[PDB]
Amino acid sequence: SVAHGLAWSYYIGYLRLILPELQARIRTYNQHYNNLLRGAVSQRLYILLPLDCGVPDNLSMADPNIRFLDKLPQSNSIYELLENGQRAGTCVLEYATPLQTLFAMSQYSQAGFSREDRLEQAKLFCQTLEDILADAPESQNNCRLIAYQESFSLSQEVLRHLRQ
Amino acid sequence: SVAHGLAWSYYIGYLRLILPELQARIRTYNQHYNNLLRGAVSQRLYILLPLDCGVPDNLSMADPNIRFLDKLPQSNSIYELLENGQRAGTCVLEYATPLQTLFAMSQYSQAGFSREDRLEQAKLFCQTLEDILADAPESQNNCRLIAYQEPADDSSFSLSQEVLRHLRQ
Ligand SMILES: CC(C)(C)c1ccc(N2C(=O)c3cc(F)ccc3[C@H](CC(=O)O)[C@H]2c2ccc3c(c2)OCCO3)cc1Cl
Ligand SMILES: CC(C)(C)c1ccc(N2C(=O)c3cc(F)ccc3[C@H](CC(=O)O)[C@H]2c2ccc3c(c2)OCCO3)cc1Cl
Ligand SMILES: [Ca+2]
Ligand SMILES: [Ca+2]
Repeated sequence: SVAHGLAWSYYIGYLRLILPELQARIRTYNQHYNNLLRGAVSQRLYILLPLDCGVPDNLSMADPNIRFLDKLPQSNSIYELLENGQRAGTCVLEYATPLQTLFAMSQYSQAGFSREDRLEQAKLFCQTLEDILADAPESQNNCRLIAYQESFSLSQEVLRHLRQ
Repeated sequence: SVAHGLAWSYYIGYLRLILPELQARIRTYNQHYNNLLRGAVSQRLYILLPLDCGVPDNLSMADPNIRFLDKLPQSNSIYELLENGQRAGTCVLEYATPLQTLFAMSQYSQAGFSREDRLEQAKLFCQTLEDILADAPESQNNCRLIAYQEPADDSSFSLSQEVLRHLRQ
């Protein structure tokens, strides 16, 4: 099961290191860099987990209601989320980039990995990641996993989690 | 088994992309960017796979007989290898950095991952990675995996000697 190792790496080699000082980085942005009125960036890292493992080049080509806003200071990006043609939220948003391995494996004949195998691994990755973060010290209330399957709205998917 | 996913990621996300173009990068370097009165860099990517999963940050401090030379142009580094205090070879050398996950996990109480669990996973990583590269198109004659278990006795192993043995083959 390839997902097991991907989810551990994602956590241990990345989340474990960026999550402890994430809220301070958002706090600096809100207080000193934010030129947006009433639009404060949310306190959590929103992680996009598409079950089809399709990670685009840039986030905005996937949805026109997701617009790049700034780089989070001190590798992370801030986006504005549109609802009804208006800014409905602002957050630090990204893809769980280890999903690229599952998509690349499904695209390599010698891996013997079908689309059905990919979907199962994608789901397994999400569940293993949920279990790791649940027992993780630095991941108490600063991380949000947005798992989804696909006119679909990626912005409406993020906004529901933001409202939570 | 954490190793299965690490080995696939290492290959599909990295090796598959750098190996096809590697020999041309070394050729250009040797012809246009290398110092005249010095050794030509070897044509393969030498990958260090320590079974204890200890990746050293700065490779030049793991062994004093391994000295940084230059960056390969167009993320890869060139090193000189010393034998008896003299330059015995030059190559593009690196660690299989996904091994860092196995070491970090062994250092995290909540992972329930022992040293014995880590050794088994490093073994499976090497085993999987070898099988992948064996059937892989882009791995022509441009990649060598250097797997090594450091023996209890410090006097019976040298990292530079380990690399030079592969370089000579
Ligand atoms: C489709 C392309 C563009 C080829 C791609 C992109 C990224 C990745 N990566 C991963 O999937 C990956 C997987 C992990 F479990 C941990 C970290 C990464 C990282 C995640 C990241 O960089 O955001 C990465 C990866 C995969 C293999 C590597 C590596 C990095 O760095 C050098 C060693 O091998 C893989 C592919 Cl197939
Ligand atoms: C000990 C420290 C320093 C904390 C460490 C260092 C590297 C890594 N990485 C990996 O182990 C890793 C594992 C993979 F399967 C593929 C690619 C990577 C890459 C390999 C590389 O960068 O050379 C990486 C990794 C691991 C998780 C990631 C990521 C990158 O990029 C962003 C997404 O999550 C992990 C740790 Cl624990
Ligand atoms: Ca010893
Ligand atoms: Ca010693």
